[PDB]
Amino acid sequence: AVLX
Amino acid sequence: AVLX
Amino acid sequence: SGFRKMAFPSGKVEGCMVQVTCGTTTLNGLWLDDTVYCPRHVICTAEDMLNPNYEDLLIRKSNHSFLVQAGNVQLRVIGHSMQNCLLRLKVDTSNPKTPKYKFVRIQPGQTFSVLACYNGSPSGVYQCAMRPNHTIKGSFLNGSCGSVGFNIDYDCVSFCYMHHMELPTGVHAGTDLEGKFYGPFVDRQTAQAAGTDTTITLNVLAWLYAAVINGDRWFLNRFTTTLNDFNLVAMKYNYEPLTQDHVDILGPLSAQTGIAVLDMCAALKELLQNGMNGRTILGSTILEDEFTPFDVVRQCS
Amino acid sequence: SGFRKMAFPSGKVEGCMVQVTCGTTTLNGLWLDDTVYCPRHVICTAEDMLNPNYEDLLIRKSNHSFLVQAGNVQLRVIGHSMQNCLLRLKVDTSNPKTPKYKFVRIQPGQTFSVLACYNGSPSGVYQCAMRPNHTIKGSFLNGSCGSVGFNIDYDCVSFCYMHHMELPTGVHAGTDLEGKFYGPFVDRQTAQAAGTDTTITLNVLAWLYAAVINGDRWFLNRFTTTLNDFNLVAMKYNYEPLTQDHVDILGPLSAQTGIAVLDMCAALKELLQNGMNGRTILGSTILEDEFTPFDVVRQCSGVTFQ
Repeated sequence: AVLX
Repeated sequence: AVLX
Repeated sequence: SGFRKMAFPSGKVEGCMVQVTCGTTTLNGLWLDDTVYCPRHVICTAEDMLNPNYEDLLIRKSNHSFLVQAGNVQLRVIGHSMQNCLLRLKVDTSNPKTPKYKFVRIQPGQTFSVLACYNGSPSGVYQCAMRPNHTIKGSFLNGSCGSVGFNIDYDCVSFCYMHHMELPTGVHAGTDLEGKFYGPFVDRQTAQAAGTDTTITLNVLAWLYAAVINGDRWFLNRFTTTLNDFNLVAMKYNYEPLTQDHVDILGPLSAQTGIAVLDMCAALKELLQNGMNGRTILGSTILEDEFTPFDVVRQCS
Repeated sequence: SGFRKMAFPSGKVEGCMVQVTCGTTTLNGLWLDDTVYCPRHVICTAEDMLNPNYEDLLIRKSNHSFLVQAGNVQLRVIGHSMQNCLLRLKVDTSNPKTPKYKFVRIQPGQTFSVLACYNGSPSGVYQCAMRPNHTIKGSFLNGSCGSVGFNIDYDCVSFCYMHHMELPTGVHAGTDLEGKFYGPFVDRQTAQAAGTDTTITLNVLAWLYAAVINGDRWFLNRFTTTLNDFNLVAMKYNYEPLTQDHVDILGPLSAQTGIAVLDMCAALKELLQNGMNGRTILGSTILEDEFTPFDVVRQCSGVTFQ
């Protein structure tokens, strides 16, 4: 997942 | 046409 | 990532929305500083609407037969005048919510956000494009007139549209904020029809680039085309002819993706000739044309 | 006439958007009265991402370390705590643009409007639906975390979503306004992926009603079907199973049009099996699934907001  |  | 039909935030415009009534007719107006702008047809009778003479209708009206309302609150009209197809009503107090703004006239193919309003109150916001034939495929009901279209740059609202009417194929027509109609249309209930429309080629290409920026590379091919051979094809398909100017515009997106414009054009030719084969691009199963190159750049980054 | 997917006017939420910054990390916060809500992973830096001990990282945080900006105005932070996956920052100023509001947790299939924001600055608004797999198919770039999703009812804003992260398929996940994630995801840069997804049958049906209300009705037929028989065909086409609850929620639309839900299901059955055959519905060539029954009423009924 990519924290945005 | 229909004035809206 | 991801790509949506995205509208500008509508707040700056919401704070300008007012209601305008003449006798039995009520529609929306736009309140900037000390002036309210609205469709002049607010003054027409059930009769008037077929063959109205607006100079003649306007001279019979007083500052005071205009009922202007900000929500529940009446704004005193101290002056009225016609500018092309709009009325300008000077009221006796200023709108402190007036944003930085300008009035612009857009070219067909460009997009803008519409704040659909009824009785001076906002319903929703959506994004659309001025069709090549000067109409908009809007979402309007009776009393939506006076609702406006706009783009935003920073803190500056650029107003480009005010809604005036609906045509027989259920698409919509209107003016810039100087009151000049987009297209050949006139504000009267005569038989009017939208003219032929075309697919906005430049936008379809931009939306193909969007998709590449987002890992949707399946439609690409090994080929390139010439501008001419592209046009000989696309035009069989109701597509706007593509120019070198339009090619240049796509330069940013061509660089970011390292895909030649004429190469993307070759891909477009394939898709038009061969179809999608059940496949989809950025979620869609049809080619989308209501995203400008600018829209793609701002949204994809 | 005409049917567009539409977002709610965004002004009420725009006035609530602020910028939150912890060292090198900036993202968005929602300022309601004297509280700013934001994704807790704001207290990270480019490494604390893999596996943070939030309870522990928050310990070493001071009030002065949170830089809160509303337009050209820095808000003095005077308190902070964690609530699930959100930070709650107390500031010395109650937001003067605070609207009437509430926090709600929406159900799968339901829709809301998203105000995409960056550096505290609202950039765009669009409508989307909470997918059956508890993700949203949004449009978001770096620095968009903290952006919120919402509905408006009358003059009241129901906040239902705050953005946290993007999964590998480029879809998005986030929490409600209590900091609780939708779906099984957690706020760390671990390997996670969205589950398989289905078409929102309830919404397709709703949209079909909208089509009929708008005079688009070539697809109707003289037959009906059982619920079970519908679900057998529906699920072959990867539609959510239709339930009796869903049938009842379509109640008002079925009344307005006098078309029984099961009668509409037969029409949808035939549509899935036979395709469209070149024709269109509300201008579309596909079956739209991000309009809810409520969206349909509100639009066809011309509802506005004060």
